[PDB]
Amino acid sequence: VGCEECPMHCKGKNANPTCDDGVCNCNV
Repeated sequence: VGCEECPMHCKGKNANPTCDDGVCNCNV
């Protein structure tokens, strides 16, 4: 719910945008 940090991390070769709600990660 208080998202922002979780998807940022991914940026390590490939991945990036939004958070996808509570849950979050890489995936594209």
